[PDB]
Amino acid sequence: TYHLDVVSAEQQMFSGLVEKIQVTGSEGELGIYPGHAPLLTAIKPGMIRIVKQHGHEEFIYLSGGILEVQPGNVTVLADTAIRGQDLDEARAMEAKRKAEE
Amino acid sequence: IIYDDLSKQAVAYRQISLLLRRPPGREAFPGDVFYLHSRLLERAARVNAEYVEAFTKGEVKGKTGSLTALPIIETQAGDVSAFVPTNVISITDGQIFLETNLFNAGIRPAVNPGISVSRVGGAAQTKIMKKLSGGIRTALAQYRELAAFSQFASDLDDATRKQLDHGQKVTELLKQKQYAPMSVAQQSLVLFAAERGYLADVELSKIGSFEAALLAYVDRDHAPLMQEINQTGGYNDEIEGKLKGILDSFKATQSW
Amino acid sequence: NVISITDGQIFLETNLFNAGIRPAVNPGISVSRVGGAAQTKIMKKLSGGIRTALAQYRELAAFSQFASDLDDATRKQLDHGQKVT
Amino acid sequence: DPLVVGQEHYDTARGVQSILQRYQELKDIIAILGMDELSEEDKLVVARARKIQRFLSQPFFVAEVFTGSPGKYVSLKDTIRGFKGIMEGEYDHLPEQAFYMVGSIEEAVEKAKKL
Amino acid sequence: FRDEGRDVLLFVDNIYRYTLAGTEVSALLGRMPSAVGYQPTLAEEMGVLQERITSTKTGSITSVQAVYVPADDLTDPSPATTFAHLDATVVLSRQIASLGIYPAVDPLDSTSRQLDPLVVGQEHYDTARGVQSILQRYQELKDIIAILGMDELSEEDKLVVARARKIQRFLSQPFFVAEVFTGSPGKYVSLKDTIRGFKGIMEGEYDHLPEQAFYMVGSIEEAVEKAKKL
Amino acid sequence: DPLVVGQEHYDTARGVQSILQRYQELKDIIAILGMDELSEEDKLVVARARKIQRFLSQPFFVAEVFTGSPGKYVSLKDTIRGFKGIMEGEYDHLPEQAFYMVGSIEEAVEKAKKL
Amino acid sequence: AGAKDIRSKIASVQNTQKITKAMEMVAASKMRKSQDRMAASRPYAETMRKVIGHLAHGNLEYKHPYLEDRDVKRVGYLVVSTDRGLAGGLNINLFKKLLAEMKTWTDKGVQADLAMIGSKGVSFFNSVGGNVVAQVTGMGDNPSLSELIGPVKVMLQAYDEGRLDKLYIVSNKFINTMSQVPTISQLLPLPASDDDDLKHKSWDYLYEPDPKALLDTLLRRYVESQVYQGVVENLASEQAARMVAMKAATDNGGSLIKELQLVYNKARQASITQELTEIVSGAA
Repeated sequence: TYHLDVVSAEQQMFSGLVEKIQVTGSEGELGIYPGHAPLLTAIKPGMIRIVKQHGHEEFIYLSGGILEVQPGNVTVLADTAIRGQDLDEARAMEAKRKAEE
Repeated sequence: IIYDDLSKQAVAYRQISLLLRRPPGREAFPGDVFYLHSRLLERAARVNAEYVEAFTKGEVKGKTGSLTALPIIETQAGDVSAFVPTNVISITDGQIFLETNLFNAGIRPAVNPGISVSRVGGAAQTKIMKKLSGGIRTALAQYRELAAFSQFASDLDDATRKQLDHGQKVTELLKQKQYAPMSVAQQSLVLFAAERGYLADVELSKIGSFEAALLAYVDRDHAPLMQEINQTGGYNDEIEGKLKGILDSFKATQSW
Repeated sequence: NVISITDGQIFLETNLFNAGIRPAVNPGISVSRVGGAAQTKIMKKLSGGIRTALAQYRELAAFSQFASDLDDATRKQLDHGQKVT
Repeated sequence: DPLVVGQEHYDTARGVQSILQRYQELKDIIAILGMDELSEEDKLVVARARKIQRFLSQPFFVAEVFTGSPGKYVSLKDTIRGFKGIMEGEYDHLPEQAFYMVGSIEEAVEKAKKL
Repeated sequence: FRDEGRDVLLFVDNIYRYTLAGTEVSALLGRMPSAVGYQPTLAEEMGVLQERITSTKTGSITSVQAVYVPADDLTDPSPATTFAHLDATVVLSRQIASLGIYPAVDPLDSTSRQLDPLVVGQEHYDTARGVQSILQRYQELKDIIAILGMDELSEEDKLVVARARKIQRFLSQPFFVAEVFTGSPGKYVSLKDTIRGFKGIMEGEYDHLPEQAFYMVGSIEEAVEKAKKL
Repeated sequence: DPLVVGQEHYDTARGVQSILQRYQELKDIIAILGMDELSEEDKLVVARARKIQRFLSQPFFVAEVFTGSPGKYVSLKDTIRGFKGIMEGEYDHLPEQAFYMVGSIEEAVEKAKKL
Repeated sequence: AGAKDIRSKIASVQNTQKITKAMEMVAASKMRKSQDRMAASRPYAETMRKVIGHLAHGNLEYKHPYLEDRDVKRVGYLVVSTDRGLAGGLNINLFKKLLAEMKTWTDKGVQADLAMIGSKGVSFFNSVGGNVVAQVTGMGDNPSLSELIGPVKVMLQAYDEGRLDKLYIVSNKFINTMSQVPTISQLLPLPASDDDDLKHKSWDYLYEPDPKALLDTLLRRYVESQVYQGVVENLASEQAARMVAMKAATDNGGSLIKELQLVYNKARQASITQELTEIVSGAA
């Protein structure tokens, strides 16, 4: 079984040893089985499926982020809110407009 | 015996002393004003049975007689350093100290704990009141410490939030109407409710309703126990069990 | 005694006199019993507002300075009171 | 005395007095804390207290000489309604000066309607 | 009793009442008042009382006098005159009593002008100074614990706190008069035993036995023998 | 008076008094809370008031028996120049100690060169 | 002056002292909670940095505007400040250090640039006239990363447009419970952190969709993460500074009580003496 950590900048969402998971990668859904090959990709917003070791299946919503894999250890670096260039631009303009004031 | 204003007796004695050309003293009072109030109040006491038998030439034998006194004094701006107030505080066995800011806050009667105390203490009380009142003093003292944390928020602590909640609810518990005295059973029942956690869930506005409703309930349904407590003032596990049953029944059944 | 006898009081303060406010009359504690009944009418109109404005300005100045704070109408009132002072 | 004046009058007056004492207690440490470090429970209480204090102020028929404004007359039932109105209705919709020297409750809300 | 050759104790139940009785009598006779309304003879009357209480070549009178300070003001002429005559000063604390510690003497506010090496010796002086320093440092550390918990303390700080707790426990004593309540037999502790006990506790001996072995026991030997089955 | 001593002699003295008087009113908040809670120009008032307080000091020819320092005589056309410059901040860059027991502004800047 | 009003002052100052003691206790507890929130912010940033080191110092070391070093023509600072007073000199010390370095670059002809977290810095650099292009305020004791996105996105846009050549974060450091220090650190271009390993041969990532796209998103996330870490540390530093300030205030209040009481007692004694002199000298 492999050690998985799902983390965010503010808090660590989940961790532990896990048998497999299914995650919505940038190109499509992907299942990370034990001892999987190295990987790096962006992941889409939605539910992702965990099955913890001893078979305890679970759903975690993520607002997006990055997924990485290597033989002993795997982690997901999740975003807190939906990230999009338009939303980021709205936030940036809100900062500028406040700066004029 | 209640002397309505010993201050005014000091004033009248001051006047009559000045008109009689007697030498003036501190704040114009004659030198022996302390002796005035001293020999007056010290008459109040409790005398043993041998004194009574000797005085009455044997017509009464077993009893002990007494005279208890409640003198009243008026302070100016809460100054206790004035001559007459500090004289009589040197004379008496304690003081009930009434504060105008408490009265304005709606705390009525405005008894101010920690600065108002009776030295006789426990010895005066009935067993049940002596047992139950010990917690109230410490709870109110803890309330005074944690009063500073009240207005500024208490969201940053927990056990203290529970101590504060209990202290505030007992502070809300002690107010009373002007002409409604309580028997010892009524007092002890309400105090038992407050101390043993049975008020913990009640919100402050409805604590008053809680007290009114509980007294009505026990006078309707559990009078024999009230009679026995009013007669003996005793306390027992049998009595604590009866009180627990009564409060359980009230919390289960009635609306307050 | 003389405060009890008279029709009014003009209070002159050394803390005002030392801060450059000469003549150092304290508006908050100085009073006139006759009232505007002893004024010409133009002066009556204008002066009415001044007295209240000065007292309120002093109170606001203390409050808002140690608070180190701002609100819009209070700001406007405060810098009108400073200017009339 | 609640027997003499009645419950409405008594509990209204006593509520006003309680509010003002709490205000006096907060007032000193407001100087040190501003309203920045005061809590929300304090902020509602101070709003109510400040506006209640202004609602006490009344222009007198005698004092029109000093003030220019006409003297005002307010009935007991009316002012009990008004102080209960800020006690329970809590009409913080209105500026603080709308409570000042207006007299009646209706004239208070009408002054707020004008400004 | 002094002239018979004994050493005697005289207890005065309140010296302030003696001062006030003198004031009242002086006022009744019509003499002009002084200071804060006291009699003109205040210091003389106090000196007449206090100078008789001394150690002579046949015997001595020691005196223990209850003092009330008006308005909590130590500048008032009655305290100011009385303090000219006192040698030692014992302060009783409500807070110490609440801890269960009896007698409720406060070790940091009670003082005596006999604590000098020149009259009491260097061992006793350094021991008393030591326990005072430990208890004061403990009070400051207890404030630090109140605001930030025990995690802030270093090993040296924890040693200081532990020895301070052992010292505070060791200040309690069972009286021959208190047997009615405790049921423990009363104990009279000689000065040498007290000096040895606080010397040992200060310098790290007896760190290996718990603080409750020191409480209400008596001598330090009795503390260790209490510990063995505690 | 402006007529007796001239407008400079009067304006400098009143500026000195105004600055010092403001220093007094800031002392209670400085006492309770310290200087870091002052406004950013109240800090400047405090700095200039402290410099002024120190420059009022002067070595006397009759105090050599105590201080050991040489004495100083300061004419009018020099002291009002110094205080006017301090008030206007043109000498604000020197440290406080530079103004203690110096005769004229020259001796203060010189003493600041000696730290 | 007058003993009745002096006693009123004594009561007022005593009440003030009690409340400042309470504030000290609260500040300590809040410091604890914010330094727990500080540790949780580490793992995200540090694992992100290991990935970035794997890519950036690996053989596939692309030349990215965020990763490369160029001559300074403009420079920018992201600056963190409190929303609340009573913190002592924390803000002012940080702003002084910032003013020193901002002067040093602008003497080289370099235009300065500012983005402000917290309203105290906004007011201070509006009074100074500093060049502020983005700000966010009112986060209080509950900061969130999503709020920081605005100002950092503005500064980042100016950076990859080539307008800004270097970009710092200005923040205090929570070195200890008892001590903190103001700092200025460069977050862009990416500093040459050691970050050396060769185990990447064994596990090399399969880059979906592209390596460089993933690298860009990683760098943007890293800058966002570092800004959030600085903000949380400055919040913990605020709590500790307010704690020590309230300790000092409580002690000074007690030390003022002990002087007002001497004034009061001397006035009490003098008033009694004078009144009784008038009475006795009044008779006959």
